[PDB]
Amino acid sequence: ANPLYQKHIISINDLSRDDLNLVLATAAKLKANPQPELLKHKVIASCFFEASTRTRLSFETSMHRLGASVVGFSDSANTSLGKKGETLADTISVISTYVDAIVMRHPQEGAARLATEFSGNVPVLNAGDGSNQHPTQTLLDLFTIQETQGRLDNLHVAMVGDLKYGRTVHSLTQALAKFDGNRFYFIAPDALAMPQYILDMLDEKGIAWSLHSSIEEVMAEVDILYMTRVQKERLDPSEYANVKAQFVLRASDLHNAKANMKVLHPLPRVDEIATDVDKTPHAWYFQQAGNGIFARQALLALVLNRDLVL
Amino acid sequence: ANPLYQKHIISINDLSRDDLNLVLATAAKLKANPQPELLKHKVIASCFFEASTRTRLSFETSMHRLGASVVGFSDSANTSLGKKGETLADTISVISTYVDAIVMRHPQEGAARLATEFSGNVPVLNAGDGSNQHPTQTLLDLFTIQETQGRLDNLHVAMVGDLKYGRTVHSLTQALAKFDGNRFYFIAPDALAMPQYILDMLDEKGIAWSLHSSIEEVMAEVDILYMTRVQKERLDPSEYANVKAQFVLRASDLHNAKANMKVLHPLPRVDEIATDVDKTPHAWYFQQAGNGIFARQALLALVLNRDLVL
Amino acid sequence: ANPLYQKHIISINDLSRDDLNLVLATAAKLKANPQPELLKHKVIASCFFEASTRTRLSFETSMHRLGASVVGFSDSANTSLGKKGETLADTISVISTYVDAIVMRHPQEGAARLATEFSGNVPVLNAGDGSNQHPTQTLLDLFTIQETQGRLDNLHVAMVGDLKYGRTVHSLTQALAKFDGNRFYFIAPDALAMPQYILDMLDEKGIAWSLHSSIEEVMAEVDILYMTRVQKERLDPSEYANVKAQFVLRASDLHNAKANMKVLHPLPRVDEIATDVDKTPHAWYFQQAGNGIFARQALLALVLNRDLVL
Amino acid sequence: ANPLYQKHIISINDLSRDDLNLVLATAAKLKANPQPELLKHKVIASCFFEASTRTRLSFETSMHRLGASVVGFSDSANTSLGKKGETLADTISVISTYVDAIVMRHPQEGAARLATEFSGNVPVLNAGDGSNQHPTQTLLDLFTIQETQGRLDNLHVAMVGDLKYGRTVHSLTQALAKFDGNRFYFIAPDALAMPQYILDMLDEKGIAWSLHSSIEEVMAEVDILYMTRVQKERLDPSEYANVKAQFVLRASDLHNAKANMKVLHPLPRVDEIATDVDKTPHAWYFQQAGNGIFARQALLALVLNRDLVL
Amino acid sequence: THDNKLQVEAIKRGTVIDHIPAQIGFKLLSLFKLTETDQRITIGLNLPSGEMGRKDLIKIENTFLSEDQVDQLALYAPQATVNRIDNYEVVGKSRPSLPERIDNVLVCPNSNCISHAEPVSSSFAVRKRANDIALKCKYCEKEFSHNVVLAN
Amino acid sequence: THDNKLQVEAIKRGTVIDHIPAQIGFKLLSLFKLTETDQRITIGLNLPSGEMGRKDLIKIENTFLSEDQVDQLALYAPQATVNRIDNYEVVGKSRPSLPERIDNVLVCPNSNCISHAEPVSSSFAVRKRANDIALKCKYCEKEFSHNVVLAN
Ligand SMILES: Nc1ccn([C@@H]2O[C@H](COP(=O)(O)OP(=O)(O)OP(=O)(O)O)[C@@H](O)[C@H]2O)c(=O)n1
Ligand SMILES: Nc1ccn([C@@H]2O[C@H](COP(=O)(O)OP(=O)(O)OP(=O)(O)O)[C@@H](O)[C@H]2O)c(=O)n1
Ligand SMILES: [Zn+2]
Ligand SMILES: [Zn+2]
Repeated sequence: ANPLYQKHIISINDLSRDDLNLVLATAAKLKANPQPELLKHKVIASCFFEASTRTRLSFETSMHRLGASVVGFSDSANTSLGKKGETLADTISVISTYVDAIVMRHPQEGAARLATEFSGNVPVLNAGDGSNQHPTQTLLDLFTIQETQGRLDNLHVAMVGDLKYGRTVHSLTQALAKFDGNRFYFIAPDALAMPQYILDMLDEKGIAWSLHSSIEEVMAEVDILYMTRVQKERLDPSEYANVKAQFVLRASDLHNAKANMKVLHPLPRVDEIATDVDKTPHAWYFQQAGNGIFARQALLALVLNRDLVL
Repeated sequence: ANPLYQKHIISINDLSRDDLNLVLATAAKLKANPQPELLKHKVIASCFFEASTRTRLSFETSMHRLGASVVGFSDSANTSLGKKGETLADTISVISTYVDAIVMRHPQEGAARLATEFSGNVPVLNAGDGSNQHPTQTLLDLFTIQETQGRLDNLHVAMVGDLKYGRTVHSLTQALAKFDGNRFYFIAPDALAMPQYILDMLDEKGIAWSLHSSIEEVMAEVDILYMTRVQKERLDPSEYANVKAQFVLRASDLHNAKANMKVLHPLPRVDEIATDVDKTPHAWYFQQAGNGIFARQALLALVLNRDLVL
Repeated sequence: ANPLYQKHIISINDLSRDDLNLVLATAAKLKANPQPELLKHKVIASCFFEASTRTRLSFETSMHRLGASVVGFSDSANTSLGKKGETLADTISVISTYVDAIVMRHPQEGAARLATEFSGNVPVLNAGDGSNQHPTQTLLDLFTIQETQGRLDNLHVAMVGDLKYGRTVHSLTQALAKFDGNRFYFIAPDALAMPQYILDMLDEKGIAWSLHSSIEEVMAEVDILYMTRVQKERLDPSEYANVKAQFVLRASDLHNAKANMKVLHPLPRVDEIATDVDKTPHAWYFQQAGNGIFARQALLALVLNRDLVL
Repeated sequence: ANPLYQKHIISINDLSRDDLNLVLATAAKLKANPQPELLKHKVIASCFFEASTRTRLSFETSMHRLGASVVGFSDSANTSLGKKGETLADTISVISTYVDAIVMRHPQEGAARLATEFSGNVPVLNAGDGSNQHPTQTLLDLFTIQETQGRLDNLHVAMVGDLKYGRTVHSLTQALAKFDGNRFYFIAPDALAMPQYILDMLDEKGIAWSLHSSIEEVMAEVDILYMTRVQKERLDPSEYANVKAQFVLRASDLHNAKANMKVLHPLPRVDEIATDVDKTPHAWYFQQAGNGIFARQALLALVLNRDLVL
Repeated sequence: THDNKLQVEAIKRGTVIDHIPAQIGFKLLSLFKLTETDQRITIGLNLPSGEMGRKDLIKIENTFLSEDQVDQLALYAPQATVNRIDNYEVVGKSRPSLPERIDNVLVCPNSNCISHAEPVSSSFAVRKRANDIALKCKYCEKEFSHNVVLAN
Repeated sequence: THDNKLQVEAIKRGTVIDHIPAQIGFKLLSLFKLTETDQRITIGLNLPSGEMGRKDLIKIENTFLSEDQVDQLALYAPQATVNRIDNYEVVGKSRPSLPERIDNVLVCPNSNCISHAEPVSSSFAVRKRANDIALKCKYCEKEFSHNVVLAN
């Protein structure tokens, strides 16, 4: 069987460079040649203990594009299985007797890894677990970087915003760090700086990274400008006002950008990317979101289809 | 057509011994030889006026495993059809013009029987109606008892917990009472004793039953130990504390159990079955939940497929 | 100083027969001779961690009738002094440095008792603590009995409704059990019977009590017919209907009642006392409530003034 | 008339060193000699647009201790005077035609200041306006320091916890900076450091301050150890755990504390001060709260009476 | 009970909790924080006793128990024997009497009791009755059978 | 075997943990349930080591410890020695080696971790950082100084 067959997909740290490449190559193939009956007769649980309309829809569309059936639920403002009474363990124990795989998002860190210990032969894909992992968002980001840059090595990548709390920029960093020669530029307010452990990780791998006050300092040499939402509640309103300028993008900030540079944002943008950036050839946040279906399809295909007939 | 073709499934009391057997035999067959296209092109309404994630998912998975399409809704915290304005009668009248069958759960007793009077040729399966019936839970319980005991006659069955209010133990009792030689052991706190009408029913049928303070009094001779959740809100916190011990299970309580004895629980357990019971060969509450899909599939198959080609 | 000066009022089990007579004697005096300035300059905290409009208005009115100022709050979906985090101990250590006395109602048993351990020299008066005590309701009930019957000894007292869960009837039974020759009639569905611990207490003191199916059986001899509210939310709709019928009081039932007989009810009533009873000379539930004012004034005066020149 | 007669009390930046001494001198007098009738016939509005039980009870008690009547409200999920539509300006123009003074707390910065522009001749006292000011908390803190230390000059003051977001420590630092020879010790996680603007203010006046990793480093010399609550809701659960450890105060840490040393905390505490500290002679947080009564009485008396024959 | 195999040396001043019904020893040491001291301690877990099969034994030095601290062992090691010792001599020997009040160690069964979330010590009035001990919580005033309170 | 000038005890077969630091003995019997075993266990606390002054010491009868179980002892009591004693003669003196995985006894400090309300065993990743061993939770993948984890 393929390397990911029947495997859980919990953390980017459990995925190798080869794994990442296998998912992206598979995703490229499905995008090019769709296979609407591949998972015909499979039944997938779309379990959003924590609601996330954008992520849930993306994932369910990928299930359907492969022809699988879907059962599930969103926001567990209570739920009689996995929060108010029953342990998550029992919820999965029950759910694993009904479906072929479980896609789940939860507000607590480690939720997906815990499910894995009670799902038996049923694979669990992590759609987000507190401030820990969000594997499929990173696969969609990398596939998006690889497709528009031709590669995932020797790239100049700028990350902007809340580098402190964004689980998404933490994973993208780790994933890009499994490749070679990537150079990182971290632009964030001091109160939201990229964590020391991420920086230390990079130092051991001998990867280059620097800190900058604003986008313009590096705009002329970046291949990917990855923007993140700065959660307004994090900061004090006045603090937020005194610092947001350094972390928002307008099209006039793009005069230096390389013709190949793409702007990504896991969305929602709104406070960080002005809508005038939308029409430029650099805006790629919507195409990025679109790529989520090909990355998510790849993943379901690989984990559920023994011999992936690519 | 088969005996249940196009029939409503409202109460265990409307189901004969033969009916119960026909469902279980059908369920055994589908478990053994799946038929993913059996209800291809059927469209089923999964109407949970009262939310119940575990029960809804079980049921929808069964619809998909037979290949039917599903439309529906959960928790009617309002709903513009069936609670705040429109009568349930009008809601069903409308819904019966769209689907091939209606699976419904409602907080009021008699809801499913009422729907039956407005659904025309559209079959209605009761997924739970207040403290009245829960037919499919009982079919899943019996299929589970029959499969692990080889039969549904001459069995020693213990029921524990809230025998007073548990609609589920009331139905299982009635169903098991349609078979012969079953012996019942009722273990519950006096404030939650098995109702007199159930006891009277049993007396007329000449079925043997006794009351006990705790599990150990009968542990060495039971084939099925059916545990139920004692709703904490029912009792006064101190009252609950003074009596719960007599109604909870730990693995050390299993030293006497017959090798063939299985512990069932319609779930959630949590306050009544310790997790050390999980690893014993007696724990069968998760396999029981898993059997819900085969019993529910059987039922949809029988009611929607004229000639059930078993 | 009087025996109740600077004492906490937490439980009926802490009050002696003389304490009770002292409170009722002070009540009759304040009722006959108001001292609207007795507590001028005293500030009292009306802390209803558990909202209770009828009890709070009664208690606050009593405070004002003696000339004291009041500060406080109700419920905790609005309050920011314990809603999630700060201990009740800290809330009391703070409040007791502001006020001269604390009146409090709380959802957990023992909260008033815990408060006395942190209020230093500030008296704590329990306006109800979960299912444990409600001493001022008992004092008002006893003031009403003494006032309409002229004694608390040798009375025929019937208690109707939910005797199992009513903290009010348990308390009144304990209080009356401190006097002599009282006889009790308990009329309640078996599901809501007066608890064995109360019956034990009674047997132990040689106090006669007996159960009866209807008020009819005791009417000719009753001095006080004390009706309680049936906690429906605890029962089954069908159950509550099946028995409520024999614990509802109608004007026609007072046919053979003694001239001195009084109907009491801590309120609110609804399905236990028909409105037609209101016009008879026996209805004394609203007079009972008006007496909470004199009972609570007495308790405040006794606790805050050394000697009452009443 | 006294210098604070008919003046608004909105910000510590508006009060001079003499203003502060005047308020604390009046506080000691009212504490030693109560004037329970000073404000009889005055009606004061206790407007908590933002609910705050501890502050409101404190302020209302002070009002009553001087003999004034009170009217008001809390929160705005109940209130119908601004919940959605009417401006704060109109709400004040109305209320100021009813009362003699307005005490108000509001979620937006500047609300008290805006109120003075619409209250005509009615004094506005700020009980807190978002993250800006909380002047009476500062006055109570200063009264407590002056009272336990006998001065406000030449003190060693340590501040611990969240110095970044606590409006209370910013204010106290500004107030103390109006006196001479005070020295500050700031102990806080780098993520919650005392803001540069406060440090600038200090350097500018030649006031010494220094950062320290633990209380241990300053204990021998501290006169006032002022602990703040850590706004956890702002941090990451993992983050808050990782540092909270070094900003929690235990009874054993007071080992080498000076005899005059006092521990303050605006409250509520929870994870910053262990209960074992409560019994030591240094715990003065509950005494600090009781002083809010004298500080707030002083402020009301000064603002509403021309000359205090105190 | 002696041991003709390997006897643990005596000591001058201290206490000896003998007849500890094995698998109750360590518990006694936990519940009552007996190891939170610097004094010399010597434990004996699961040992030979002709008058009950097996038994634990705790020895604490330069430490004594009032008749009450000894009564606190009642519910756990009722047939124990506390031995007061000095100048190597068993100068004192008391047995656990059922106390009228048990504090700090029990946990109220009532999940709605105020004692659980608060900085207070549990406290129960002890009352003996045929077949069990009735324990009444100081806070919630509910009374429970000791089998429920001690209930693990 | 524990002699000075009087009565001394010893075990036939079983293991023997020696030289446990100050009041870590009780904690080790706590965490690792060294007394759950109903064998002849014997403990010494605050004992007079001389070659230190004080220390704790344990000993289990009819029980043996793998070089593995002997590793979990490194965080609370680094230097020591467990001893297998078959035939009254210690046939083995090993040492607790810092392990890679610490299970069941630690509590993850992250309050949002899924490990708290669930039927799982804690699990961390051991990794010393210039003396300040870092612990990484298997579930939430967060890492804390061992000082924070052990604090609770
Ligand atoms: N200096 C001493 C003196 C006495 N003990 C212990 O105190 C208990 C006293 O036992 P003993 O006086 O001989 O009476 P018993 O025969 O044990 O009968 P009982 O167990 O009921 O006391 C024994 O554990 C003994 O070892 C001790 O350890 N050190
Ligand atoms: N049957 C036995 C034999 C030995 N021991 C214990 O084994 C421990 C260690 O003794 P040993 O290593 O043989 O000699 P040591 O002097 O302890 O070596 P070291 O200086 O390293 O401790 C001692 O507590 C001894 O009492 C025991 O409890 N039972
Ligand atoms: Zn209690
Ligand atoms: Zn964790």
